[PDB]
Amino acid sequence: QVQLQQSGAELVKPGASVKLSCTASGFNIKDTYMHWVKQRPKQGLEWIGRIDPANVDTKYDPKFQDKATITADTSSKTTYLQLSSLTSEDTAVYYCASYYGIYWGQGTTLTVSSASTKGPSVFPLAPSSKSTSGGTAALGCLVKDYFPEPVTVSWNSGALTSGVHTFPAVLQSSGLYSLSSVVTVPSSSLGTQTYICNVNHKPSNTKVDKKVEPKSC
Amino acid sequence: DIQMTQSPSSLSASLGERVSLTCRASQEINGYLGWLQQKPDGTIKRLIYAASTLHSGVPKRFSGSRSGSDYSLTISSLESEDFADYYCLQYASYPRTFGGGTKVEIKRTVAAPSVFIFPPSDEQLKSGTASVVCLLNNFYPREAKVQWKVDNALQSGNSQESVTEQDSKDSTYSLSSTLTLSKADYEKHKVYACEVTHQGLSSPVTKSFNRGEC
Repeated sequence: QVQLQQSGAELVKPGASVKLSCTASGFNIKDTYMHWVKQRPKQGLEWIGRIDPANVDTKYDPKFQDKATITADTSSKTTYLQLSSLTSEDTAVYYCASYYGIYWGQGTTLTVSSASTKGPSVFPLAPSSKSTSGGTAALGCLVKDYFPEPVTVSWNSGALTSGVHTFPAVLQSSGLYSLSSVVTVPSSSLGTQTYICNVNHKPSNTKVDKKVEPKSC
Repeated sequence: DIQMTQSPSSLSASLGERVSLTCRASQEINGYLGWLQQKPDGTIKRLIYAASTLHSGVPKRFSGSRSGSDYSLTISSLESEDFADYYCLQYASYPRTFGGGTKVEIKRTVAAPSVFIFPPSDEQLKSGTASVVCLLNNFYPREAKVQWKVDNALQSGNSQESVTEQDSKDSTYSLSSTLTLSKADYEKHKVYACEVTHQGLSSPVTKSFNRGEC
């Protein structure tokens, strides 16, 4: 069908600029002109600006003038969101929308950080604390100090899905990320079932498997 | 620049409930308002344009109204796929402005949290950092309270809470609170407790362990 293709995730250093694109399939920018919207992690939608290539017009919210620059290539049915002098305040998701906001693109994630690609450090959230089987136990994996996002946590290579909780990542003071994937399991299985967490982090090409076993802690 | 004041911010309703979202304009945007919806994980969809004109294919259980400056979005029968975010987009003048947004969550009975606490692993201590986590599984409503206490000393500015998204199946929530010390500080303290407060609990429960590296 006719939709809006958007550029890939971007990881830039504070200071530089970025250029995000959005291509229309079928409908062109002449008829269906574009809008660019921002959305910081877990925040609302902020209108940045828009462009009407037909009239060679361009609008911007006062808060984005000069800092954002939208240009549209008529032949390619592609607009471009240019963002300069990037700081942490720019790390967000940006969506493009056409005339009347009829179609919206998947949005491209921009991450502004001084940090670099780092593999995660997976540690076991061991069970049997103040217990020894009986009832329901809980264990998991601590995925910490990795960059950028994200991480994919599977349990027993996809075999264990029920009761798994992979919490959203938390940005730490070191600029690195961290998260946990806890799993609710019967206490009776704690010595007769091996629980392995399969942590994957493409950016660093890290693939690890951590075995969580009971400890009398 | 016209400002859209959206209300409410949060809303918890039950399936088949009649809900209404409101968005008041500062200046006269006369009819030029749209309603959008953003499903969990990103997807945004234009529901209504022109204050009450439903986008083709949008269920008839959605309608738009206007009373002076206040523009409302109303959902007759709140079906499960209506659990998403709504925003009002003004387009009478430039710049276009949005509304703060409304998060409509599923309502359900009070569920007391299941609490667990995990001491840091030996291998991690070797790297200095000592992470401690407290897990509050499947509870509702989301309003929780994790007070980390080392040797009864209340901890502050040294923990990070992370909340899972409302579960599709049982509509509950899960919270992980991570406390972070240094192998130096950590090894100089014995009892590490976690005190959780939830309306589904009569008294604040606590989970703790003694520093006894295993």
